[PDB]
Amino acid sequence: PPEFVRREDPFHVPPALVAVSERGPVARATLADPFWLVSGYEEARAVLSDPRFSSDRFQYRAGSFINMDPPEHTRYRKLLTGQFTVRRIRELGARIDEIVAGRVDAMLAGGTTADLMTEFAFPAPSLMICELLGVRYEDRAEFQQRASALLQMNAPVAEAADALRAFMQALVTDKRANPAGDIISGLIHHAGADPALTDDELINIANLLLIAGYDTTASMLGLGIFVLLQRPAQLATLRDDPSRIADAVEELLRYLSVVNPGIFRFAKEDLEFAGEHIPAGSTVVVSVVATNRDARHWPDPDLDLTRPRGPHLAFGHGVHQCLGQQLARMEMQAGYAELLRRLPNVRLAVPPEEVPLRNDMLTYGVHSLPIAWD
Ligand SMILES: CO[C@H]1/C=C/O[C@@]2(C)Oc3c(C)c(O)c4c(O)c(cc(OC(=O)CO)c4c3C2=O)NC(=O)/C(C)=C/C=C/[C@H](C)[C@H](O)[C@@H](C)[C@@H](O)[C@@H](C)[C@H](OC(C)=O)[C@@H]1C
Ligand code: HEM
Repeated sequence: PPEFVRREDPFHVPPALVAVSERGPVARATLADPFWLVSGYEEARAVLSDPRFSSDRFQYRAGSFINMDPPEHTRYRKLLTGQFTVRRIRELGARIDEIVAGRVDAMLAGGTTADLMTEFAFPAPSLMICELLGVRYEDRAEFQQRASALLQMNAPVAEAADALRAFMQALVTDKRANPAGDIISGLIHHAGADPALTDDELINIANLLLIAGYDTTASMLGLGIFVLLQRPAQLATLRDDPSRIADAVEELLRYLSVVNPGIFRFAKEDLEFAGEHIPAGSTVVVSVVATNRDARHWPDPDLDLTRPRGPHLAFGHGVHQCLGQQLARMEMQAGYAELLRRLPNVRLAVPPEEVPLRNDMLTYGVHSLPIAWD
């Protein structure tokens, strides 16, 4: 229902979500059939930690643990979390530091303008996923090609883009043959899997890591700059007080809420949660944007990079919180800092209302971002 998915601009919650949120923190709406929308922050964490609710749309390839419930979800997640070791995070963070520098090095070498999405926001997230999956330098062109084949937009799998699946097929075979330090190697060689992951499981996880971390991280990075460019006092705070970068990124996650139209749950059971009667199989969707703006939790919900960090729902809650949230944070922290610091007097190169937003996409963001500097 488009009125729930559409965002006119990023500084307001959609009027229809605001209408529903007025009825209740959890409130029925009509699809097509009634589903519920959660706009309350405590209510959201409550549905997300609640086990009467499923991530399986159909029940009430494989290895795709984001639509799985524990026990089965928990087996893969724990394999995935275990390979997210300190040694990985440290190396990936240094890679990430290198990545954001090369893209800015390339923007500055190019002239005084760029489209931010082309030259920084899609490329930085993309290259980090390369490092994560152990994609070699000579294969990144091929890799960057096959995965900007999302138009417009979102898809599992690729129905049966095998081209991407085919690339991942070769990579895994490669990894079994020659084990490096990447996430695919560890799962195969060092995650202690019993039973051992199959090629299909391994392919399906690799795509999910790209899919899950790529649009979201790129939409965050582009939209965050776009918002800073319209809110010059905020931009200065981040650019001028560089030690406050950890708090700023946490604010953009909460204010921008790129996950649109929200996190999805289904009721395994007939249930009553917060006074509502919910038949089995009914969609429950947590609106990330509305909830991160709950006035009961945040008296002032407007954007403040001055604000000290607290929890928000941009990365989900409970058993499925982004596996990638620490990598996304390092890239968002590294990437916003490098642009504001290295691009003098950065500004939009076209008027703000001319900028193209993604309202025909699941993940909220910007299509193009023309910018200038000096
Ligand atoms: C967006 O609608 C999804 C959301 C389902 O619920 C969960 C919590 O699980 C889930 C799963 C298992 C996915 O496999 C998934 C995928 O691939 C994408 C995006 C998801 O949403 C997010 O998590 C945001 O971070 C998501 C899942 C999810 O949230 N990637 C895609 O490329 C994509 C296009 C998903 C949705 C597609 C269509 C909108 C869908 O066909 C429509 C029928 C929707 O109305 C939903 C019913 C949708 O269908 C499914 C099973 O994909 C589903 C509920
Ligand atoms: C700002 C950046 C990001 C945002 C806003 C974001 C948001 C989310 C959210 C809300 C979920 C929960 C969805 C659900 O509960 O159904 C999620 C799950 C996930 N994210 Fe992200 N994410 C980001 C970056 C990344 C990155 C960089 C990765 C890198 C691999 C990634 C991988 C995943 C995975 C694997 C899951 C599934 C976790 C599970 O089901 O166990 N994400 N993300």
